[PDB]
Amino acid sequence: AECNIKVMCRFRPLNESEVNRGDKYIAKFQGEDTVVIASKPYAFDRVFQSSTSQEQVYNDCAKKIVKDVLEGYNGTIFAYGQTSSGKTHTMEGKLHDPEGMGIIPRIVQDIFNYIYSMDENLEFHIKVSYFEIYLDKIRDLLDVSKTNLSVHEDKNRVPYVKGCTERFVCSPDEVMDTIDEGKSNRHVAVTNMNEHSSRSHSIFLINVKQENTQTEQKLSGKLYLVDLAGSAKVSKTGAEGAVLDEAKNINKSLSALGNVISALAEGSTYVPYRDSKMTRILQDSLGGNCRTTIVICCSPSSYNESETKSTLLFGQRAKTIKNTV
Amino acid sequence: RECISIHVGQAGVQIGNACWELYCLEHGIQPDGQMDDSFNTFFSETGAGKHVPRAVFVDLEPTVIDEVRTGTYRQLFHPEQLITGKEDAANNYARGHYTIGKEIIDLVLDRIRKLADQCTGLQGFLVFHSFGGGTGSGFTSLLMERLSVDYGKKSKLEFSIYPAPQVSTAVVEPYNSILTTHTTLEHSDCAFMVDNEAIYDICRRNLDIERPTYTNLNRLIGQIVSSITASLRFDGALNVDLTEFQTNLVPYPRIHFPLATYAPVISAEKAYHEQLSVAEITNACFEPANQMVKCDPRHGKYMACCLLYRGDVVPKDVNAAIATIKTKRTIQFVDWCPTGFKVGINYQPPTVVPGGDLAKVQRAVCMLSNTTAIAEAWARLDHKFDLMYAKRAFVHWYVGEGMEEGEFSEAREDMAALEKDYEEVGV
Amino acid sequence: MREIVHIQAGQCGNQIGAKFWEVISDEHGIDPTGSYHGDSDLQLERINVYYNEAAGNKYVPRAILVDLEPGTMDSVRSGPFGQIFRPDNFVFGQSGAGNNWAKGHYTEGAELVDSVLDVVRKESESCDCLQGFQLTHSLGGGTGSGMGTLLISKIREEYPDRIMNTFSVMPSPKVSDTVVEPYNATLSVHQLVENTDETYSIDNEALYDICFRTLKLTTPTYGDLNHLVSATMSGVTTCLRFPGQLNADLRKLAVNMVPFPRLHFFMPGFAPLTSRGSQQYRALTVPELTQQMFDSKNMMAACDPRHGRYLTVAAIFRGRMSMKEVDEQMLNVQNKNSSYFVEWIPNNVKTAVCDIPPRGLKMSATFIGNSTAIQELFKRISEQFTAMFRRKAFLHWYTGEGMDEMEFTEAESNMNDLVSEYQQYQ
Amino acid sequence: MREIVHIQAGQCGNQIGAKFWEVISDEHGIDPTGSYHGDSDLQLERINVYYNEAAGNKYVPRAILVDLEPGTMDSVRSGPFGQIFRPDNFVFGQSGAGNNWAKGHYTEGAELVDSVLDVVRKESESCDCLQGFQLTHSLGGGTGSGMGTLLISKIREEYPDRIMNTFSVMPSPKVSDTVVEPYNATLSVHQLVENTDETYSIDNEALYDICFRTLKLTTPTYGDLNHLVSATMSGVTTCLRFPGQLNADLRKLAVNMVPFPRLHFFMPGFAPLTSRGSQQYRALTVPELTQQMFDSKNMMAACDPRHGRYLTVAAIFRGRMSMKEVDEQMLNVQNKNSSYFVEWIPNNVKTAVCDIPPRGLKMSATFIGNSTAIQELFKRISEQFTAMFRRKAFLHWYTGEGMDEMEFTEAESNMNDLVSEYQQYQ
Ligand SMILES: Nc1nc2c(ncn2[C@@H]2O[C@H](COP(=O)(O)CP(=O)(O)OP(=O)(O)O)[C@@H](O)[C@H]2O)c(=O)[nH]1
Ligand SMILES: Nc1nc2c(ncn2[C@@H]2O[C@H](COP(=O)(O)CP(=O)(O)OP(=O)(O)O)[C@@H](O)[C@H]2O)c(=O)[nH]1
Ligand SMILES: Nc1nc2c(ncn2[C@@H]2O[C@H](COP(=O)(O)OP(=O)(O)OP(=O)(O)O)[C@@H](O)[C@H]2O)c(=O)[nH]1
Ligand SMILES: Nc1ncnc2c1ncn2[C@@H]1O[C@H](COP(=O)(O)OP(=O)(O)OP(=O)(O)O)[C@@H](O)[C@H]1O
Repeated sequence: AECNIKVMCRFRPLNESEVNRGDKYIAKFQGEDTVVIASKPYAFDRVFQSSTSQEQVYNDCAKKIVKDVLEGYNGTIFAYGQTSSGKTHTMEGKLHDPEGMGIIPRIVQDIFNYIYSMDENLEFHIKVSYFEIYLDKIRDLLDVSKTNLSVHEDKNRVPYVKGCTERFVCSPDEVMDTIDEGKSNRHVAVTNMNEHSSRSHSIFLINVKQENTQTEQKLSGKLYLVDLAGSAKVSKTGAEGAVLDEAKNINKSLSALGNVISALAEGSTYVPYRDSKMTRILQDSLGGNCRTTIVICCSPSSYNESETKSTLLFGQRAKTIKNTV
Repeated sequence: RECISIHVGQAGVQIGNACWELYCLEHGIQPDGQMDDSFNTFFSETGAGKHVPRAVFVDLEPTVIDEVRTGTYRQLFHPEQLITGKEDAANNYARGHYTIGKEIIDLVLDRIRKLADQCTGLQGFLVFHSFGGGTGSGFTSLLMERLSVDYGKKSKLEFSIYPAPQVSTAVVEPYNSILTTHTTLEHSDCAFMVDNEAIYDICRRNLDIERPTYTNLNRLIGQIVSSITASLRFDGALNVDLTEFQTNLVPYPRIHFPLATYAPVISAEKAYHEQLSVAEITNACFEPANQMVKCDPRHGKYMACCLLYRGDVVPKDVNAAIATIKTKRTIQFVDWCPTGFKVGINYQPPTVVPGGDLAKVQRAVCMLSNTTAIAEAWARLDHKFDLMYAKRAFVHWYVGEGMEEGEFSEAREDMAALEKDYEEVGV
Repeated sequence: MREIVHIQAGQCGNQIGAKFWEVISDEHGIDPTGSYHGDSDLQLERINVYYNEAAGNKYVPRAILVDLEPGTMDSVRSGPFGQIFRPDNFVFGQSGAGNNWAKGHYTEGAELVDSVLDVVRKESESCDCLQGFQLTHSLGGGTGSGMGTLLISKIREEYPDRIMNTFSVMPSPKVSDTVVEPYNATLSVHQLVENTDETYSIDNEALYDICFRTLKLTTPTYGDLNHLVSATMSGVTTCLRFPGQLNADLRKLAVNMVPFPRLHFFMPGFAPLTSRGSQQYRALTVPELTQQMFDSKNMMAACDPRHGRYLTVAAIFRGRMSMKEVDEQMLNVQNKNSSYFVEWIPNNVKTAVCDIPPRGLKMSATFIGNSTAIQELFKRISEQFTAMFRRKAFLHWYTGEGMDEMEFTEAESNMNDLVSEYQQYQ
Repeated sequence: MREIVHIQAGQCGNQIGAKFWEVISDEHGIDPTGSYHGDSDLQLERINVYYNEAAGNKYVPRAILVDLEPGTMDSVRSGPFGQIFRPDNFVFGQSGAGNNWAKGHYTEGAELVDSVLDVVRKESESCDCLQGFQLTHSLGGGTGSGMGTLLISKIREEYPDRIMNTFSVMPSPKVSDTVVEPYNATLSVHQLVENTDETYSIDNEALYDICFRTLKLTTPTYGDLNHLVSATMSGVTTCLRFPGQLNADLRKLAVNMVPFPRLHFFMPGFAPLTSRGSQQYRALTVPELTQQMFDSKNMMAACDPRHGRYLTVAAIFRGRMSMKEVDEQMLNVQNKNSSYFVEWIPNNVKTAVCDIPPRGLKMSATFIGNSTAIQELFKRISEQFTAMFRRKAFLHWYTGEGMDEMEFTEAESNMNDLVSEYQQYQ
């Protein structure tokens, strides 16, 4: 009926550039729910500490959404934070290794391993697509010809992506091939703060159309596994040339995501989902029937303290929002 | 004893239209560029019977840089100094700092280095800009970062133009003023401020100019900057160089925001019906009706007051004048600086602009004051910014340039940290 | 140097565009033959921003005149100023749009827009640095509404950074010259709000109202209305065409007039608008122009501004004038009339003044305004849309060009969302 | 600088207003074209108090000419001075009032007064500091009586501090030009006493009496009567229009002529009023003017002052004259004639003298007087009211415009209360 949007926090270890600069470990935790930064507790639903691993985050963050989205509802998981925080590491990581991989392939293995446990008569039509937002253009990742798709509303006025290559998959190994094909197609540039700087908002949708042959009750569960880009200060990164133009549309979308989160948290009237196309496809996640859970990957260094605390204000402002499930 | 100037934005170049009009007039330099040691501070000799300013005009919009190239001052200005852009910053602090800023600083900062090596006695800098548009706000903070790291030890005289308290030419400039002050606090050695409705109000009441345009404003603004540098250009009983302003008015390295004022602001017909001495012009410069910013001094306290006089002024009567200021209780200094007074005298009086509005006087005062009265302007300027920032008004343009939520918060807390110092020193 | 490529689409867009070149050519002192004969050299300073230099001291405008009816080009070509345009820019089909949005957007203009896009590339690459695209079209009919938004999509696609300026002439129910007005209007604004950054909502009902009340004309032809709309186009670009005490680029207008990216629907104005009888009985002082600018009846849109509030307004002045009297009038119009201005913005006014007035007039002004009251134009069009859409009348003529019913639904949702957001900040 | 916005309502108010601009324009040396050609520079000193500066050294009066019959404006426009007025001020309906108070106050003028109020705001906001509203209307008929009091209510509502000056031309039974005189008069004064601060009760019977006895005219047209009423309007405002040894503002007249707020119904006068034959046989000395001023027959109202007593009188003089002879005549007219002056006020006279006489005349004077004898004008109107109201004749034409019988009762009570209070201080 109604549920709370679940805000969680995660911190990485200090990277090479941070420890070589001599950044202080300012992260202090009072339990696994609150973090004390600058003598201020910032409460979240689950603060994953700096010593957490990949499996430890997935078991508590996105382990429940597998059962929720397959029950009949829709899910949405997406990471927020500045660049070099570990959004690409936490979500994608390195998909070949079982331990080094992120939340996305663990979601893939858990759904298929769960479905094999079910009875054979429970039929499952699973179609998957993969696309990104690059220069404010919906660049498909599983296909190269389609430069920009168009946003369309469903039968009951809910926005989706028309023309996306919804590849019908059968086995989980085929899904891993789709991610590797899409991971290579993702526009990723080099920066001093983040060498693997994802310059686009990659969305990896799992549309599990599920129906039992005996009862004939048809259901569908959309699971939006999104990896956003980092809110990069140009003074620290030094974005110049082509990557400077990439920084425009990135922070435009992240600020627009901050606008709708600030608009919906205060209980505003309009909630401008139409501000950016990134906010459009998230409209079903924010103000729909989805049990949306959000993690934020934050850097523990004092050098990025300004952008880090703003990520916590984005998080705690998102904590007061409730979804109409 | 030289000091090279730069002019950013529409306000900066419009100051340079009138400010250099009175510099070249004071040294007998015609617009052609020719007619001993007085003009060397702001004019270099070119071969034989010719002068060139140590001036640089930069404006990303080409609207008014070419106006000087086709105006009356064509021969005086070297045409390579008149640097121009290709497209406009358009009232965006970010656009003049990152996109359009970073394509022309490579020309002008290395060109400013050329005038440095051409000079030998470079005392410091004096920039001209405004916090209104993106040019005066964004490009200056970008250039000040690269000029500070290049030299550092040299001084910088920031003659900014605030947005007025209720009068205003635009809507987005609170974002410009709060962002450019976040960077200007740690870079500028001296930050002189000017207001729009105050200078409109001064010439209306005292000078009796009911319908002024911007060219009438810039005449006396250049007179203010000409007054502080007249001690370098001419001899006097007690000369003061540029280095005195840093040592006398900056008690702490963060509070470096003086307030400028000028007197006697008297028309041509009122000069005959009013006697001018040092006493009445001294008291005239401290009252709120003649301050260049809309802030009353009685609400705060004067931390320091540098009194720079011109023309025939003896040194014994000024000591009587400042005594009356100290015993008058409507204005009161801070206990931590009881001898908050510096005197400067120049024998050469001010010069009248032909066809201007001001009148020739045998003596004049250009008083600079570091005080806590500017904290009221910071608060109301910071207060009005909070309403637009709370609703994310006009944020989609700046973050579309590349910025984010972060530096707005750094600009907010930096302003509170600045005001934290003013309430501290106001004790 | 901040060049401007001009687009004209539809019969109305070609008519206001044709008269628009008539006005500014007289401001620059340009002959109908194209030779320059201006008195002041400042006219020839920024002549490149709308013209291109040619041999024999001749000039040609960068006017891409688009249509689907060849009769419109013959009227422009045979007009007083048809000879100045390049003959190559006249790209036009054979069959008219027939007042169908889907024809110009999918079948009729879709084959022709590819030829037009090559001419846009020709005029753009010849430029030094173009600032924006000044487009003129009406949302009534199929040509300006359907093919125009298609052309805006391609230019916005190739130029995602330039200033997409449009002058959308949108009528009201008080003057319903076409039964297919809501489908042409509702589908056109579905594309404009997502792409463009300026939308000057001009209404024919308001334009006729100017001619009777303040202009006092007995027989206002369309050419009289085109003279008024041309005055607004020359006013907004006056800063970047001549020297001025405050030069505001179109980007510098867009940064102040657009507090949120979707809220970019404006309402223009112009003054002095005096009759022949009231010429000598009116003072040319600045406060007289300001009261005519902010006059609720002197707006060029059907929505009265008193029904809502201004998010942000601009006043581009022309001619010699004191800045202090301008600042007081910009100050006074928000003190006493604070109910008509939102107070969560501290200062809702933008000022600008050029040192060259219009030809023949001593002083002038031009108004821009993004009001919350403008939503009623979208509300009444939605009422007309839902009135005809509830029984699906005249929709089958759109299905022939492949357009589906969901595209009408997506346009109506984006239309109704635009009404709600102006109601938020009211 | 103490500006004055002028209002004209009704046919009589437009006629006396039209001739009023004719007189003072000649005092200031203003052409019918509006260009200034005066000899003395003092005329151009306070020209702003009734005019506005325009280009080409042209001037325009701040005259808001209101009516419900368009024929009245055509006569004023075609007159000797119609070309000086602004064409925008002529706000007028299509159908006349038909001599009904309720039409102009509820149906006919109620829709038109909203348009007129915007013009009052236009002329007021253009002023520096307005002092009061000089209104001219007759209580006979529906336009001046009904719409005029409605317009006074709105201006008094928005301006509760300015001086509401009115010149109510009220007829007597001796000249009964309309059967609906008492209903128009009784209902109009119900609003005037509550709102206004000056009410110059002028009567047509007294005005004709001036032409025969002291002026000695064979065929007194209405224009001859308008010349006399214009002389009183120019006399009361002469202090605040030219330099003078004693400058009394209209507020400085209202403070002395209004001992209680309801007792503000006056009785004007003017001198020298000499015939063509008696020009050379009359001395221009000051005592000759004073005896003509306080002459009981030379009052412009039907009520003789000998039947009551003056609460307070004023004498605004014009031209060069000794103050001592003025003070003696102001002294002597209360010593011997003390029966005609209440003695619970010690000094019932107000004096004032300007240093500029009328054009063509060497000296002049203007009289104001608040007498207890003025109540008989209200008494006889009440007799006519109760004569027709006892059987309710012609009241059904007022019920059609929503006016109820109790409003006639409330007007009659406030009318009769006004008669009792002048009887108190008699
Ligand atoms: N102010 C003006 N409005 C005009 C003028 N011509 C038309 N219009 C108005 O614009 C409305 C529609 O604009 P258009 O005439 O251009 C119809 P369009 O050419 O775009 O389609 P088709 O002619 O069917 O190919 C139209 O109904 C008028 O209300 C004009 O010359 N001036
Ligand atoms: N001294 C003058 N008195 C006039 C003049 N014209 C009319 N009157 C007198 O005033 C009386 C009524 O005044 P009006 O003529 O203005 C009637 P009004 O126009 O207000 O109503 P409607 O004409 O019915 O719309 C009228 O009966 C005359 O006795 C005039 O020109 N001069
Ligand atoms: N006192 C004074 N102020 C001025 C003058 N000219 C401009 N200003 C102020 O400067 C402010 C903006 O300055 P700029 O940054 O130079 O504006 P700009 O160069 O036009 O910026 P763009 O819109 O991007 O072109 C305005 O709000 C004015 O109030 C001047 O001549 N004198
Ligand atoms: N928790 C972690 N433990 C160890 N290494 C990490 C962790 N998080 C990030 N890293 C390192 O950071 C590198 C790149 O970081 P990543 O690309 O995830 O930053 P990001 O926040 O995704 O940047 P973007 O702004 O592009 O999203 C990885 O190759 C990885 O080695």
